[PDB]
Amino acid sequence: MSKYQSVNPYTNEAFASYDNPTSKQIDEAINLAHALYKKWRHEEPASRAEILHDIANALKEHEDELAKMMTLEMGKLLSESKEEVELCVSICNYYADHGPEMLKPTKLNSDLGNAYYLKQSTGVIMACEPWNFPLYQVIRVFAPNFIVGNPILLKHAHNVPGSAALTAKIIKRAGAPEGSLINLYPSYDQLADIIADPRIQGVALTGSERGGSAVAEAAGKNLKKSTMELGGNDAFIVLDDADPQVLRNVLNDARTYNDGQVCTSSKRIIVEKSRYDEVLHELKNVFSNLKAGDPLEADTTLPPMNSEKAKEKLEAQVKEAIDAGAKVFYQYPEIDSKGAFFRPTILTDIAKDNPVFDKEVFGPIAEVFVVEDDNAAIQLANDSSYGLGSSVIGSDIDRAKKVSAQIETGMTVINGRWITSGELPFGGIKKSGYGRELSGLGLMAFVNEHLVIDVTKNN
Amino acid sequence: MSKYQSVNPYTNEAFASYDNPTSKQIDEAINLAHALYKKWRHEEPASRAEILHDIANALKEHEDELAKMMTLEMGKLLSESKEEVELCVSICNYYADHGPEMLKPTKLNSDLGNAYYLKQSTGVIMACEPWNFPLYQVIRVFAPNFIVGNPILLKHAHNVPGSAALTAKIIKRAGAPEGSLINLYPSYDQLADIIADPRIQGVALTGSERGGSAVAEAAGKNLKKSTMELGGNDAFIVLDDADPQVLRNVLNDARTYNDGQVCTSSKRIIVEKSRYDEVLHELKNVFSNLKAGDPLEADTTLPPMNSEKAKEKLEAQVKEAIDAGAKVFYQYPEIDSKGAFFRPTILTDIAKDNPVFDKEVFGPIAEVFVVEDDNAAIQLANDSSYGLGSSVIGSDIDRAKKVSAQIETGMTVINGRWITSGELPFGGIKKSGYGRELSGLGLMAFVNEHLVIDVTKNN
Repeated sequence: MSKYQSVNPYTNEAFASYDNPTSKQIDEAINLAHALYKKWRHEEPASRAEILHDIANALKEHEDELAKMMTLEMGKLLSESKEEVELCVSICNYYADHGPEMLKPTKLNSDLGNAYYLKQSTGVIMACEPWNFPLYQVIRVFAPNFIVGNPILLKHAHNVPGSAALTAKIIKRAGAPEGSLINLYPSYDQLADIIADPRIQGVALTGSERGGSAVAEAAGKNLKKSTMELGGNDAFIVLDDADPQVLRNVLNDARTYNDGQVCTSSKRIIVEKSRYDEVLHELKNVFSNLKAGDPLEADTTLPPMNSEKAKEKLEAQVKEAIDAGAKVFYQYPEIDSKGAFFRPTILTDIAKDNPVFDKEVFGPIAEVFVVEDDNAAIQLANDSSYGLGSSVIGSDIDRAKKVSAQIETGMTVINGRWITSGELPFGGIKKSGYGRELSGLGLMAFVNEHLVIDVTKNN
Repeated sequence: MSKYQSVNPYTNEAFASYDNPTSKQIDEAINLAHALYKKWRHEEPASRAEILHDIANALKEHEDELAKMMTLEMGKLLSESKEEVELCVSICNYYADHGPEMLKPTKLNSDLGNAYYLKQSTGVIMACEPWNFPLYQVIRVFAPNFIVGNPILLKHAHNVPGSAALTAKIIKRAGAPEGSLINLYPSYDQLADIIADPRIQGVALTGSERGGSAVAEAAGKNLKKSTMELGGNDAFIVLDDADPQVLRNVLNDARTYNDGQVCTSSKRIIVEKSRYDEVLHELKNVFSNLKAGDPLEADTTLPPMNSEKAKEKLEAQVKEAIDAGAKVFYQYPEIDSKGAFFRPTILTDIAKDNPVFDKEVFGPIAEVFVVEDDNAAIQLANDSSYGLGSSVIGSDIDRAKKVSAQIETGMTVINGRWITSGELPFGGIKKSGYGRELSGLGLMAFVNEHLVIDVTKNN
């Protein structure tokens, strides 16, 4: 029945299962959230800023508990889980400190009358999030919308129900009124019904193309505004003038952070010929020195994939890639464990007709391509159905900026791998989705820009 | 087969029919538009500003021809058709003069590195427009996107194929490269297929809830960003301190402009008790003095509805409303004509349980409600599934601004009826849709805010 279950990927053992709610429980949740939305309409955003700061403090206070729950449910290295909490504390403080200020009415220049638009709330938002960054994905949507005054109903990934519940509890106890963030374990059908309720006025999703399509289709059918933060197959472009040290530092985790289970992981490493062998050698150095083990242990640098099912899907993708012509430049040694460990692998010679060429590969799989010049790098970078993030490594900044501009993608980091922060917009184009989260753009995602114009003079 | 046909609502006679394109013609159009999108990526927005100004001039040059075609296809008073052309000339000049400037890169304040985001094009946009403002609906989307560099494929309403073709021709001949705006007569199935093509990266629609749902559902399924400009059932709030003269001037066309076939028509006139009888009297004065006739003739002030089918649907809505309890305070005399004329009517006593209470009525039908005070006005105004525009008539501006803020809608005009201009955002909430057209917001609808951050310092 319910697919919501906590299964430790390191021991491959389940430790908790959760049921789908009843129709009554769902209605009660929507009722509470909608009631809160109405109440918030009469309370300034600044009035919630203090509470958001307290939430930031509560997250810090529960950092080790939150990190452990994450690591237990989806295998992330504890160190990375803690970094995620720190990032979330920062995001909460960011919106607590800058949100209300960015919601002040905006004056419009018009000779038609005295005009301006207010930035108002819209209603309850149905947030659907993935298992890869269980806290950050939630906070990315919660923080700004809490300030705006949009209550959130959360449907988290089926495999992080414990982290989802814990997050919601901490936030409520920190001071967020009941209804601010309600965690629910709905079936796909229940989710569809919730989206069809008139009290729901926004749909935000981060996840897979498959899940995205279904949810976005439902939002559309019901004419609800939506934001889609999907996967990516980011081009990591290494120019011939890349600084050897910068390149080395970045390759340390450009593809292996969170075991490569990152939408902005540097999946397609595009190297200009003179640096091809150099990049391959460095990747092999990085990969070969990883250490598999309990993600809760400090010496572990290679965690298991989030689930045995995820490991198996990856094995299938890689096999299909190899059977189509991809070559194995390197593969980590066999790992003796009942855990969902996948061996870091470096693939080369992936042709345009290879099934994996335009497919997002979630896992520790470096995909290296060799190109002749800048134009070829850009052409290959854009020969993609995706467009989330990207990177350009080169010492000549002017050159790097010029190349960056030509990449059809939502974000580009010069001399660094993926990055995220409260002040920076996050989002993509094409199959990677639409809309932006974080920064002022994400803050306005579900805001009603209410135009008010006094035209008394002309009537 | 094809539903695309020109039928004069005044004579109720068809004068032209158009076929759906072949698969080959559709592919050729998408190919041309996509090719143009790629070429434009290397040409600054300013390079298209001159052409947009020339387009503005061409529209002015063809004003009488364009106005006549509109009036012949959907019955609008020629004077209103000309006003629409003037509005479009203004919008084109607006984006030609302010578009490129609003597309300059935006610097972001971050200690993480030197950050900024570019405002880039995204691709071909599938624009679906309605018959009520045949030129304005097209220009509203074309102007800003032309500057941005997003080619447009247009699917106009089945009943304005001649106006659609003429508009596209004038724009091309004015200087817009082939592919900038291609008019097509696709069937619903062909439309769905176009939306599923990877070269299409945005879907913009203005029209009905029915059409919107289907198109928005398809956009979602295909994960394409979309904007929905749907109907409204705007609250026209008359406060007890409304200036008698302002009120009179505004009621002259608050409900009868374009025969009430306006999404922002003042459909729900909510009057505080002390001014109830006054408003009813004025509406009767306005309605009774209208003159039915050929919309091409200067003395005609009451045009026919856009189609016989539209007239019949309205008769059915009104009958249902009356059979449920709505009362006829006034009804224009019978009109002897084979044309699609509907008699202006004033309805009162529409209860919450009346089928028409929360239904958009396109036509010359004033719906008057009486309320006790400001709170009751706001409560009734928000007791709606819609939220496009609104109006608040009152001499005390501070009071009017306070009431305006409490209305759950996208725009509110103080002491005036609906308004639109290049610098003003147009859009709603709830069933009225999402996203905004015109102003800087509409300009960014299908823009890729491409974040670029140089983090060399930290690596």
